[PDB]
Amino acid sequence: RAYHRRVVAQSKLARERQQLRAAHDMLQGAGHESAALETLASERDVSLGAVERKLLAMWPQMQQAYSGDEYVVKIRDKEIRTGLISTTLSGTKIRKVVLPRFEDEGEILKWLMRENVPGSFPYTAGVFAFKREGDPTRMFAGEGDAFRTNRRFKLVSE
Amino acid sequence: RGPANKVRFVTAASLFDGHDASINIMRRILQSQGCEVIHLGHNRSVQEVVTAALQEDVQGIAISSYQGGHVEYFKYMIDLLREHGGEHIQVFGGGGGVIVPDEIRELQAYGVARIYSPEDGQRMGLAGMITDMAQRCDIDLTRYAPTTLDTVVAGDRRALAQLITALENGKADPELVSALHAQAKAAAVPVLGITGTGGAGKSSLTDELIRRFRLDQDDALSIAVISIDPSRRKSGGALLGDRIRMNAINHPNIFMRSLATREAGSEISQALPDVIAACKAARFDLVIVETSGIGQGDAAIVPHVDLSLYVMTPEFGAASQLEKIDMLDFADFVAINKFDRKGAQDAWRDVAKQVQRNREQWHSRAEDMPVYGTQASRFNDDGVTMLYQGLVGALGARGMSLKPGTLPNLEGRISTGQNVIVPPARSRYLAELADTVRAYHRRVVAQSKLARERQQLRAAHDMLQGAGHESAALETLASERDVSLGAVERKLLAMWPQMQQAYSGDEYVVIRTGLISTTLSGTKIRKVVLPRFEDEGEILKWLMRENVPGSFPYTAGVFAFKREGEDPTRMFAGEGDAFRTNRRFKLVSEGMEAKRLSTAFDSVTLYGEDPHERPDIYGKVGNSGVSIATLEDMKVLYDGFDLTNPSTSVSMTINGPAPTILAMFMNTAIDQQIDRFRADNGRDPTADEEAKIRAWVLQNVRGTVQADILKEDQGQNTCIFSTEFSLKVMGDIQEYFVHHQVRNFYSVSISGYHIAEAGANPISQLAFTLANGFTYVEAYLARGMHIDDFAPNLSFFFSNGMDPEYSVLGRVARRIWAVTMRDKYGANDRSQKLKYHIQTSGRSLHAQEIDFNDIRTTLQALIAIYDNCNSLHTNAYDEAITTPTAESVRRALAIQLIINREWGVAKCENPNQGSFLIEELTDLVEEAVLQEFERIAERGGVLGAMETGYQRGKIQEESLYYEQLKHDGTLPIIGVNTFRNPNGDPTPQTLELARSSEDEKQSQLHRLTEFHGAHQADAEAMLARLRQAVIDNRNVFAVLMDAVRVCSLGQITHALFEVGGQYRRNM
Amino acid sequence: ISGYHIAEAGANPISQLAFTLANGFTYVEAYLARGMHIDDFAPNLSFFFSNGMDPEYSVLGRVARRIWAVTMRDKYGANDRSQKLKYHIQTSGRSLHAQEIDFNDIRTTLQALIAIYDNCNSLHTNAYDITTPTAESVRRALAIQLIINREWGVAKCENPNQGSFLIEELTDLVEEAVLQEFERIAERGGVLGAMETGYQRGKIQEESLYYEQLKHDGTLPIIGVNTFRNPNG
Ligand code: B12
Ligand SMILES: Nc1nc2c(ncn2[C@@H]2O[C@H](COP(=O)(O)OP(=O)(O)O)[C@@H](O)[C@H]2O)c(=O)[nH]1
Ligand SMILES: C[C@H]1O[C@@H](n2cnc3c(N)ncnc32)[C@H](O)[C@@H]1O
Ligand SMILES: [Mg+2]
Ligand SMILES: [Mg+2]
Repeated sequence: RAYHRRVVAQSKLARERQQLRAAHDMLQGAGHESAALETLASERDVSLGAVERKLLAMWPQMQQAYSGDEYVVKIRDKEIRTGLISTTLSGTKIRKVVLPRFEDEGEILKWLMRENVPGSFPYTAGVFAFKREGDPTRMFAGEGDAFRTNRRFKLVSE
Repeated sequence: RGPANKVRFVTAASLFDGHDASINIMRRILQSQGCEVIHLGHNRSVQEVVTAALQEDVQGIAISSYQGGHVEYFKYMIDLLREHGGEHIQVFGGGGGVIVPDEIRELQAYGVARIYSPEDGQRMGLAGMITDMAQRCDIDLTRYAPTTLDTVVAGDRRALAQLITALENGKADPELVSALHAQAKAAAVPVLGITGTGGAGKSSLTDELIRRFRLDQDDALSIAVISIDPSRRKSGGALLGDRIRMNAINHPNIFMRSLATREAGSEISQALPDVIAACKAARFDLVIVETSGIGQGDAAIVPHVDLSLYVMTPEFGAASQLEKIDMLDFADFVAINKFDRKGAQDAWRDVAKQVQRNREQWHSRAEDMPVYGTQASRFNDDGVTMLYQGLVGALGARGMSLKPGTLPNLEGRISTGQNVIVPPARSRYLAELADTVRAYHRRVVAQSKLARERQQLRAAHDMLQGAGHESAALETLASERDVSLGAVERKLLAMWPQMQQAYSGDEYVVIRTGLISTTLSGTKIRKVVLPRFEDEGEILKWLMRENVPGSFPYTAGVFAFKREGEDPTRMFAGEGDAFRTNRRFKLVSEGMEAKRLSTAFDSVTLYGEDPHERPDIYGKVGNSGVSIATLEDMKVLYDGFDLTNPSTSVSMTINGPAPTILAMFMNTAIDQQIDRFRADNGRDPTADEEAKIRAWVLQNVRGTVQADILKEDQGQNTCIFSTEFSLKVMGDIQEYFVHHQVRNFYSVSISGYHIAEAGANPISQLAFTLANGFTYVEAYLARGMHIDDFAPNLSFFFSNGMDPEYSVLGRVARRIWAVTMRDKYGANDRSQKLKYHIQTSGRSLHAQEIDFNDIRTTLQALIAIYDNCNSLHTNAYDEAITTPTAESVRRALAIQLIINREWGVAKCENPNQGSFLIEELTDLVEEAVLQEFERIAERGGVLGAMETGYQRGKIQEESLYYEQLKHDGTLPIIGVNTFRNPNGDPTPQTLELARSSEDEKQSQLHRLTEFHGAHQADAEAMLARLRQAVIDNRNVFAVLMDAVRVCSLGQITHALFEVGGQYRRNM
Repeated sequence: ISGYHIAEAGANPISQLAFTLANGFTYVEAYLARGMHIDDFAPNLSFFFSNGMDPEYSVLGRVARRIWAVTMRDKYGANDRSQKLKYHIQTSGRSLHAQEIDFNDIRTTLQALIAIYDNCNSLHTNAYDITTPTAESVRRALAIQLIINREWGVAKCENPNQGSFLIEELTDLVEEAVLQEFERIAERGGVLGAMETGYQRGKIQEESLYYEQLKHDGTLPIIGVNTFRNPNG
């Protein structure tokens, strides 16, 4: 419950911060220069947590990742590429992971904190980035004495 | 490197069968492997196919039979072949799961070469079957050819057909050839040549001209037709597609042979003078020759014929082009066909003046030149008759005895067909619709940006005042955007908080509706879940693109909440006679307060024919649907069902004879209330009382009739009359509906299910269907009906498959309709609401591992209900093999019951909304559809595309692409191309089948002859009135409302044939 | 940590999820009190749930994943590998009925679907059968997964649940419902303290009776059982 209370609060901050800097750019576009707005904005940069501030910061970089036809991520000294696209008989590109199209940074942060993409805290949509290809369907066997159960094991797992 | 000999095939679909999807992909492989294929299209009787194969002298016959009655059909064919010198011709067949293993062994034992099961297709592959089929027919037919002319001259038409195969292959003896030409010279018979540009209408005009010859001379003329089509030297074989257009050649005095050019360039067979001479010697009264699509500077037909006819369309570009056309210099007659096209009038004046110049007849009038404006697509066109009158006079002088005609010896050169379905002014209507939608979305973006900025400003304004430093400069920019926002958009955001309070409580006050369903855990599941956005930009964007169910643009559904008792379930039904089906109705609608019936008719009724004793027909009676032939049958069908009851709706799936069937239904509904009155008062109603009853029934009667003819040409192939005539009568029905305020019945179910099952992917299905629907709209607008008068009578029908796009198919169709109907056509709320029926994909189910089909049918049923459909049909597990059994229909009916009652997520009515995947897919599909609108629009609209066969072309392409993959493996199908059974048997034991009883067939025959005897006096009189209704161009349906009381289905259909014409197949 | 038997015994999805997470957290507290480090036993803990027809089952997995991840991070300060709750889902066998055994494949399909949608780690599918697990019966069960994973279109997307207004609202509701049940167990002396009183056993028994009641009552429709029965038997 404490975690959720924070999501609400940090979202309100992230929202207000955007709304201020948005109005600041719109005032300068008309001629009026009021830096009083910027003072309230910078005031909320500190109010936002360290973790939350970096979440919104990596959001545009996050979008570019899940946009292409592949997903490049370098582990160790090499790399691990994963396909993002499966194409239908109609020729439609079905992305493996579909990202939101919010403009409100309040909604972005709220979504990133409550339901991030699969493979990211709090792992609501899954603990792994992408599903395994291929299967851990175990081979179950157990009847009679140890001899009979063994043979079944050896037979099935041949 | 094709076959050893010249291998020829005749391909077709069985009598009253529309299933061409199978046979079409076979004639494609046949053609590619190097076989000449004489394709006859769908709906062909044994008498037709055999006559064709015998005149073409082919080695093989390929038939698809999916309607059942295939055992009787093929037996008849085998018998008829042996009787008339075609025993050496091999017959191949296929019907998927319909033809069970036992029937295959029986038919193959009878004489059939090979019938392929779905399991055969899996083992052998698509190419494997055709390779096997071709290698069998790889035989030299020249051995059966006559060595002397004795047989041919005597009148033997089979010997003639074989002598041609000898002459064409150059295996005829030189002394025989010269002897043939010698007698051909003394024969002195006229040879009419018909040439012209590709697709101008050479075949269609030829057929019509022949019909004129038959009507004028009482079929006293023996006509020989030699049609030539270009052969692609790459493959080896060709697609001889001229015979498919010929409807008037079915008669003993008519003979037709299809020749391939067998050269990449020349538009004539290298043996054409030999073939012509062969026909001359066979004592034919006239020989007609059609060339292939020739260039402008081609005229190779001239030296081989006695008279030449150049066929063209009004589209030839500049008038200066006519000086380049070599054929205008030699042609004795010029036919400007397709005179219904734009610019036909001016086209005639250019060609007339050009022919006048070429002949140097300055002392003659340009209007007197032998240039004719014809419209072969139009039944009994006066233009074509004018051309015929000219040809007769010319053939008369050239030594051809003929009786004084019985036709209207009219005057003029130009057709007077002034009918138009869609005015050329509105030609790009589909393109305009695409713009309308895209324009709407552009506004959503703009208004959202404004609504967002407006909020951001006033938000910052309140935050500045909270700190002290105030700047009213912000408010000036805010108020600036209050005006920028539209009136409609401003009120949308204004009502948002009030909207939230409505869907928040336990009830919805308007009338009260419950919002909450509580789970076993005690969780409140709201019927409609609203978004929790803070950004007013997102709120407006959502309110404009996907409002709650029951609000524009009705993306999430046209109604606020789903029906309380009346579930969307509506099960397709029909088997045996009207009595048996009436039991199946009671079975499906058992335990349901709301009676939602769905009727399927047998192939004989679907083609407007009465049941008859001939094995062609008899075997199909009562199979694959209920056999309905008279009004008395229709009455029995719905006995016990109050049709005028508010909670009872009947959906009858019928296309070609739809107006006739509809009249039967209406009469049934009316007669029910007359009977109900007669019981509640113990007396017949007075003439005034009956008038009130009859009028009331028409207003309140609730149901649906499919009748979509635009999809018949494209998809289902149930169009029997001419395409234009069907659309004419379809409008008559809607006009009748408006006059009598029939506001509860859907005059047409604009469908795509059939287009989809033919092979079309979800995008194609949705696009084509919406396009067809919009075509009807444009058609009725040009016809002078208020948009709010017929738009609420339009029902839709779609198919749900496994493809991702099917998940959002319905919601896309709802938005495209709502937006266009509002912005473009300016219709009211009731019109903007697209209501549709969804049926699970039948082609997605298989004959192998039939238990798996329930899994697929479940998933398809789920996304249908999620996406808030209005009506749902569920397919049985034995879908591939038979019509649903009693046990089979319950498993199908349970799928809906389980999802609707047991399934948890389903307790919410908008579960799709919000989903990132759904919203993205919705946007993608929508735009994909719009782009397809534009493709059709640049082909002249839906009608213009159908003229080219664009839809049929694309559907068949997609069907092949799918099928190539299903056998391939690239597209996994569990239990079919992967995860096969270790046993290897698809339904190993004997499954129960839904066929019709012998007694049931004899019942229908006896009921019919009894009905006929009852109205024997008024029968001929009524039919005469019906034809006069078409001639005098009155309302056809209005007469049908009386006709179905004294006439049978077949009687009416054949009567209309004499005055409405027959459908011309389109490959 | 399993909860298959708890649900199969009659517990509704909220009770099942709550009790199971509670049991899991009990093991954590138990291991910690032996002076052990959290990152040494947490990543290995596996979970085992049941999927039925109830609405809550649709978001059962995602709720279990968040409650674990948040608590393991904030409360116990464990690492990334520990915050990841992996679980196996097996379709509800209780919902499978003797009458009209062909209908069970329909229910098992729907249950298998929401399991895969909600990105489970392991799935077992129940047969349509009563009798012994025939090799034919196990193929129909095994085909359900194959069809959804290979043929089904929506399944080509790995997060189709995300964004859905219904899913997000249900996720929030279930989560809080579980938290409240934590508090009920906590004021009974924890999981062990409750077991001493037979609280869990008591509540499972009550819910089982309530279900079995509405079923007989005709209030909870079961196709082929209390409604749409076999016309012959
Ligand atoms: C697609 C389809 C349609 C489409 C047709 C589209 C078209 N333009 O062809 C539509 C939706 C229009 C349709 C309508 C109807 N249909 Co339908 N349709 C089907 C369906 C789903 C598949 C048939 C198909 O096209 N298969 C694709 C082919 C390529 O594959 P296959 O059949 O497995 O064939 C393989 C081999 O056998 C081989 N083979 C097959 N034919 C041939 C031919 C040759 C020459 C060769 C060499 C090989 C060969 O090739 C394939 C290799 O893999 C079937 C059910 C099913 N799944 O079998 C019902 C089905 C055939 N239809 C049926 C019915 C009843 C109808 C209707 C009459 C319903 C009604 N009362 O209105 C209508 C009217 C049809 C008409 N107008 O005449 C019933 C038949 C009942 C019976 N005979 O006992 C079926 C079985 C469905 C059912 N269970 O009720 N239909
Ligand atoms: N609009 C229009 N179409 C026609 C007319 N006559 C024939 N057609 C169509 O044109 C197409 C080709 O006809 P076809 O006879 O095969 O021409 P051919 O290939 O040159 O012999 C078909 O779709 C016909 O229905 C006509 O008078 N008007
Ligand atoms: C064309 C589609 O129509 C359906 N269909 C055809 N005939 C019947 C019938 N008598 N009963 C039920 N469904 C039928 C099948 O689902 C098929 O795939
Ligand atoms: Mg032609
Ligand atoms: Mg031609």
